[PDB]
Order: sequence, then structure tokens, then C-alpha cells
Amino acid sequence: TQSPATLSLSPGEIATLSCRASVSSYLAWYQLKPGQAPRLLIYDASRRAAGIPARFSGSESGTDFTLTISSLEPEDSAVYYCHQRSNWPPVHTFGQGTKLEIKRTVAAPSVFIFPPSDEQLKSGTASVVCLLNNFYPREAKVQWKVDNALQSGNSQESVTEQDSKDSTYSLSSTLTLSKADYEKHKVYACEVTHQGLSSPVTKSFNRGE
Amino acid sequence: EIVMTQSPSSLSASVGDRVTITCRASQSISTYLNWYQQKPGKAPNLLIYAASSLHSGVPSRFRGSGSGTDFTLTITSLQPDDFATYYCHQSYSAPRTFGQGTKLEIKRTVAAPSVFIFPPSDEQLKSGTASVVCLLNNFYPREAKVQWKVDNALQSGNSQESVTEQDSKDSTYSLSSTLTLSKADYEKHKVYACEVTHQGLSSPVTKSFNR
Amino acid sequence: EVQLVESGGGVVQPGGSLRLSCVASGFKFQNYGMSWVRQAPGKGLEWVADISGSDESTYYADSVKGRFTISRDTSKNTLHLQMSSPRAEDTALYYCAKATAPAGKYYYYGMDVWGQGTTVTVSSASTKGPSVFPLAPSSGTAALGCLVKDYFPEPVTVSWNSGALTSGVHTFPAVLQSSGLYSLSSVVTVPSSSLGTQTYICNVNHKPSNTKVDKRVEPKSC
Amino acid sequence: QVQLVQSGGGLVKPGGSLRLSCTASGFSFSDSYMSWIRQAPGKGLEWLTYISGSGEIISYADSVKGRFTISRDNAKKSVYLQMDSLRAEDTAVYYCARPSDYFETSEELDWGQGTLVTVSSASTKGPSVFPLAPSGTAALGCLVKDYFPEPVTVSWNSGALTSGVHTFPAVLQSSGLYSLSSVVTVPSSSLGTQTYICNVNHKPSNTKVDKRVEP
Amino acid sequence: AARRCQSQLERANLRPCEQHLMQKIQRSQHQERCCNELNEFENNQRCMCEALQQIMENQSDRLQGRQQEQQFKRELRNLPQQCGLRAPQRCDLDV
Ligand SMILES: [Zn+2]
Ligand SMILES: [Zn+2]
Ligand SMILES: [Zn+2]
Ligand SMILES: [Zn+2]
Ligand SMILES: [Zn+2]
Repeated sequence: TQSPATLSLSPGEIATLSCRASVSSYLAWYQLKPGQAPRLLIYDASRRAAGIPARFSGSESGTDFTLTISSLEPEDSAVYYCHQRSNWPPVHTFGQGTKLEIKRTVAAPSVFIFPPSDEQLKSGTASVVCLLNNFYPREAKVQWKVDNALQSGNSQESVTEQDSKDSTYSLSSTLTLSKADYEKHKVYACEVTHQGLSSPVTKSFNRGE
Repeated sequence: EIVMTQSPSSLSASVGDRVTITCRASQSISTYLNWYQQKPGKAPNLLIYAASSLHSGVPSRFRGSGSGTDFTLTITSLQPDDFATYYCHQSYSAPRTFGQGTKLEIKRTVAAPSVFIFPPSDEQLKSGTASVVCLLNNFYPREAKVQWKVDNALQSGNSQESVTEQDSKDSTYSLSSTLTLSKADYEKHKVYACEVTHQGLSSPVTKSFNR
Repeated sequence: EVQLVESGGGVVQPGGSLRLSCVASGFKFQNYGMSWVRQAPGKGLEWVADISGSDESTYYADSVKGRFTISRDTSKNTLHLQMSSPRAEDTALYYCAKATAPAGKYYYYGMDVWGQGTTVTVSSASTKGPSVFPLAPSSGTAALGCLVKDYFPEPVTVSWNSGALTSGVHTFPAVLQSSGLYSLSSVVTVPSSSLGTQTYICNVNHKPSNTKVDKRVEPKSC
Repeated sequence: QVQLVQSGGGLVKPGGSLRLSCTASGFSFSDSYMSWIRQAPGKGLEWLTYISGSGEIISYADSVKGRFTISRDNAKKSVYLQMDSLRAEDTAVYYCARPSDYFETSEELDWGQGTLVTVSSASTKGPSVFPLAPSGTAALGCLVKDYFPEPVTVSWNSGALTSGVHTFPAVLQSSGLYSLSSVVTVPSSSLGTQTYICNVNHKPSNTKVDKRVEP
Repeated sequence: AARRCQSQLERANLRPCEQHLMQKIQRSQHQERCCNELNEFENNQRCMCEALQQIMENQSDRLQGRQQEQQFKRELRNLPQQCGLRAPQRCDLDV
């Protein structure tokens, strides 16, 4: 077992993670950054891998062992896993993980709407994309409106992992219609709500203009 | 105590020969068997430890082998400096024990001893004791029998032998046998002789004197 | 520079067979134990198998024993994982990993070098390369992008202007559409003042179907 | 660079007590076992006892258990052997030994200079020198008899005669006194035309003898 | 022979030996296990040595100074004997 599953802390604060060790075993900690191979931080429950700064440290207290990161930096945004290997015959178990969000000040999204390309329309399908770029916190609502009618179940959205540098998220919402259904409507809009917006924002286009 | 039993007790060989000494332990001692060399008047020098490992500075001609109860020291090509006494030694369990040792002598041609008998001096007789000395000079091998006869009667328990180490020039031994009596006993007999038996002699040799 | 480069990922039918490979360099491969660790979509790391660097003995997780086979080449610095009875639960990214401590040690110091990983999907669905559609800018900061639609299995890789354009690029995780095909977008913010003089091309690659695509993204002339 | 410097020993009466000491440098004395080994005249090596670095592990050979006591002072880098209830059998040269490493199985490697221990109820006595008179080559000698303690020195014509000389090792007699013989082999012709004298020297008693050896 | 020891060491759980030694220095649960584990190298001098050396290797970073290093080495040399086993005659523990 690993705790806490989620964690959100400001830069310069102290993060402490812990797993409940289950006879004799060797304990390790790994960092999984967005789009990168896992990286060994601590091994044998308190020893520091080469290249790892003293900011990272580990310890154990009976049936529990912990990882601590002291001068938290935006680079520390990642998922952390504890790792236990029994003695021979080797059995490996990993914790469920800990997603570490690094806090920043509120950043409102820049919103963009893209009509379907004419090349896609020649394919018989139509995708309308609404982009929300470089915002924090991660909470955000995106409502699609077609001829001012609220759409419901024809949109999938996708959100990036927290950027390692600026600590922002980005989000795309894709409204997908048949070419025929797309060609029958005039106005297309996405409405964005966010803590950094005094009032919901709307980006729209008229098909053909 | 773990008894360590070396064979042979003595061994003669020439420069260039292949020598093998064996050591048998009273019980399984695994590889905890060591071999030492000792020259007279000097402290032993370790040759081999752990039954196979050469100590630093020991020439490669020395080799050890064995595990359990039976062990062997080998000298592939004997050298002039290799003539000495050799001991095995177990450190498997305390108390530790050396084997009885194995003396490595120089080989050469058989040689009969020159025998000489000496009566006791008159100066000695005035003190109340009589010593009769039989001398064997420059022979080889060491194996020799010295038998004292007083009026044709074989003596027992009143003589002591003493031997030398191999001579540098000729590699031979020399031995002395001393028959000690009181003046009283000495003058109650006429004929004193020592019979010397040695393989280099076709027949036993007797040197006698009459008081 | 220690390197582990995995290969062999793709789609395999349930009950089929698939062989992963991992080419090692920069160290004495023979003197280290090696492992396979996987990560299922939306889940954490899960150990798959170990092979010893001293006797080549093999060890498997209970959820895998009897269906996978780990091995290593003696002439090549190469590690393998054979999947003989693949199930849907085996769909995951598969990592190659090097033991920290050399072979022959009783102590264990984790895994200090990991490969980039290779993606394995267990299903009966067919391989399909993507269609790449532009997301035209504007019509301050502008945004354009690349819509990569209707492919199977994962993954696709997206660069911009052959890697020379990296700042501002956000490539979103793929979403599984109701059709069973995957789609994603790659966007990038650019200066609106130069949209008429700067060229923008997204380079898309889908290895399972040998698909390479270059689509220029331009402002639409209306 | 290892040095093992022994001291003590000497002459003692049967039933008496002696104390041998050994001082060591050039290694980690406090981590090393230490042992004592002896060698009686003309006999083989006899392992006696050892002591661990801490002093908690001690072993004694069956021939010595109950009579000797080994001890050590790591601060002085010294190891001791208290020898009690001595017997004539205990007469030997006693060696301090250091092992090759710091385990209980490590084999003896470095030896002290050795200490002569003599157990005897005898008193210092000078020798009596009697001739061994002649009767191709002839033989003659000198009998050095009833002396204690060892050693004695013997030459012939004060170093002028060396070839053919055999001075035998001394034997210990039932009386507790020593005796030896020195003999020389010479041509029969030279006898009457040559004077032979043996020079006997016994330093402990301050005795010098130059006995003639006539037919 | 050398490979056979390589494999035996990978299979060994010598952590209780570390614990027994550390609690022995602080002043059994771990000695019973440690001695069973060391027994796999009994009367094999090269391999018993390598086991002792790997315990030193694993503990080098965790000791706070030379004096603590020497005290740990001393206790380690006595561990086979305290288990009823033979130590190797020679074994360099200077890591
Ligand atoms: Zn409409
Ligand atoms: Zn009579
Ligand atoms: Zn291969
Ligand atoms: Zn002669
Ligand atoms: Zn304990």
C-alpha cells in the first residue's frame, strides 16, 4: 500500500511519501516524469542513486518507509513509486503510486477553436477542436454549443500532464460529427469556465466565414 | 586432538628429483591444512596454506593438494636449498597439531663406515667411571646397528648414541656410541668390542680391545 | 552512456505469440541481472520477470508464470521476452531494466537504467495507419496543430518541422474512440505576427503500419 | 616489518614456574590471535596454545592443559605464557607466533626469536676432558663429560685442525649432566710427528681446558 | 566453482547477519537465521570469504567513521566462529 495517492504542494515545501512494507526485503523509490523512463532515486531504503541531489532522502520505521523531498521545485512534478523486492526467490511489488502536483499561481487558459479541415470533410467526418492552453488549476469545464444548442455526448477531451517548467496543464475537447450533420449547422462554440476567468469565455465560428 | 600423520619420516633424493610427502589427518579437516619448511636452528617457514595456496615468495616448484583427510606436498624439481625438514599442520580446530615431520636428505652412493674403538683413559679410571667409545666415520645411509659385547656378552641399557648431520663435502654421516661403566665393573672383564652392522658391509665388523 | 533500446511492440491476437527485444550497450551486459517491468494504461508499474546474470535462472510474477519467457543472448547483448499466451490484461507499455548491483551479490539495489519502453496491445482488431488533418491558425499568440485520427494500435509519435520546433508543443495523450480506433492532437503556440512568412509541418509516424506523414499547417485563405 | 621480541625463560627446577613474554609490532595486535609453539632437542614442532584478540577464546594442547596459562595485554601489544609445575619433559625452545590474518583459523606465519627453557635439578658444573687415544688413517678425540648447562665449544690446535673433525651433539645422561665427544681422523704417519690438542671451553662455569691427546 | 559461489551468494539472505552484528554492537532472532545462511558456505574458504566481504561491502556507506569501520570488521571476523563454523584462514575485508 502507498499513501497518499495524490499530493499538491507549493515550491519550497516538503513532500513526504510512505509505503507499508510487507520477510527481509530491499526497498527502492522511482520517479516517473511525464514522457520519460523511470528513474531510480533511493535504493536499499536510504541510499541515494548517483546524480540525485541531497534534496531527496529516504528512511524506514518498522512496517513503513518514506521518501522526502525538501526544496520542492517545479521539476518534481511526477508520479512516484515505492519498490520492494523479497530475498531469493526474488518477488517484486510496486506501490500504487503517488501523483505529485506542484502548485503555482492561478493561470487562466488561452482558448482556441478549430473548424474541421476541408480535407477531413472530404473524408465524410468532421472534428471540431477546442484548445485550452497553459492554465492552472486543472479543474475546468468545457460545454459545446451548436446553433446555441448545448451538446452532451459527442465530445471527448484529453489533458496533458503537468508541465515540468511552468507547472501548467493543457486540454483539448474534440466535438466529432458526421460530415452531413456538420454541414447542416451554422454556429459552433465552446464555453470555458475556470477559476482564472471572471466570467465564462466563449470562442465560436460561423461555418463558411 | 586431531592426529596428523606424515609419511615418510625420512627421504633421500638428488637435485632434480620429484618428491612427494603425504599427510593423513585423524578426521576430515576440509582444506585447513598447511605445510612448513624448517632448516636446523631456524624457525619454520610457511610454504602452503589452505592445502593448495602458495605463500608469497615460495617458488612454484612447491605444490600442495588434497581435501578432507589425505594431503600431499610435491616438489617438482628438487633444488639444493630444498633439503630440510617438512611439517604438515592443521588449523581446522584447536588445539592445532603439527605432523611428526619429514626429513629430506641428500642421496649418494653407499659407503661403509670406518670403525674405531677407544678404551677409557687412565685419568678417567682414577675418578671411578669408565667410558668406552665406538666411532663410525663417514658412512651412508644413516641406518646402522652398534652392538656392545663385554666378554662376548651383549650389553643393553648402558650405552648412548649420537649422530651428526650430513657432511657438506661428502654428504655422509658419523656416529658415536658410548658404553659407560664404573671402574669396578670395568676391571672385572677382559674383552670389550662393538659390532657394527651396515648394508655397505658384506659382513658385520667387530673392533675389540683387551683391558 | 548506458543505453537500453526495446523493440518488437505492436498488436498480437489473444492466444497468439509476440517477442520483445532489448539491445543493451554501454556496460558489461553479461555481468548484470535484467528485468521486464510493465505499466498498464492508467495503472502503476508491475514487475514481469527477472533473469539472473550469474546462472541465467528465471523468475516470473504469479500473474505471468507459464505464459511468458525471459531469456538473454550469449553472443549478443540482447534481452528477450516471449509472450506465448497473451491475454487482454497483458496490454501495457513494457520496460527493459538493468539491475543496479552486479551479479553474485546477495543485496539488491533496485534497477538503475530503464529503456524507453515498447507498447504491446492484445486484441483481435486490425492495424490501421492514421489520417493527419491540419488545425489551421487564426483567421499576440496564435495556435495551430495536427489532428491524427483513426489509428490502431498505439503509439504514434509527432514532431514539428523535424524536431526544430519544440517550444510550445503539446502532444495530447490518445483517446480511444467508440469505433475502437485512437485519435490525438498535437498543437503549438506561435507568434501571430509571422503566420504569413513561417512554415509549419507536423511529422507523424505510426510504426505498426510503417506510416510516415508530413502535413503542412497553414492559415486558410478565406 | 613484523617484529616479535620474546623475553624470559631460562633455568628452573622441576615443579617450579617460569613466565615467557612476547612483544609485537607491525600489525593490528588487538585483532590477531597469538600462539606459543615449542621444539624440544631433536624433536618435532609441538603446538601448545593460542589466544584470541579479545582473550575470550583460549585453547591448550593436551600435553600442557592445566599447567600453563596464556594471557595478553593488548595495550602493551604483548602475549604471555605462565608455565607452572614444569617437568624435565618441558625443556625446549619456546616460540611466539603470529598468524597470517585475523581469524581463528589463520595459520602461524611469523615467529619470535625463540627462548630456551631448561627444567633441571642440576647445578652448574664444568666439564672433565679425557683423551681418546690412537692405537691408512687413524682416529683420536676428546671426551667432554659431566657438564651443565649447555653449550661447550671445542676446537683442535686452536683452529689449526678442521678437516676430518666431527664434534657430536651432546647427550643428556641419567645424572642430568651432558656429555659429548669430538673426534678427528688423520694419516697414520703424522701421529708421532704431530701434537694434537683439543681446546674445550665452557662459558657458564668459566672453565678452559687444553688436554693433550697422546697414543 | 567460482560460478557456483556466485549463484549461492545471489540466493543468500545475509541481512540477519548485518542485524545481529549491529545489535551486537548496540549493546537471538537474527543469529539463528544468519547462521543457517552462513552454513551454505561452510568449509568452502573462498566462498565464505566472499560472503563476509559482501557484508562489508553492503555496510561501507552506513558506517560513520574509521573506528566504527574497524569495530564492525572485528565482529564480522568472529561471526563464523560464533555460528559454530570455520572462518577462512585469509580474507581481505578492506573495501
Ligand atoms: Zn442547427
Ligand atoms: Zn660387569
Ligand atoms: Zn536474440
Ligand atoms: Zn670423517
Ligand atoms: Zn543477534
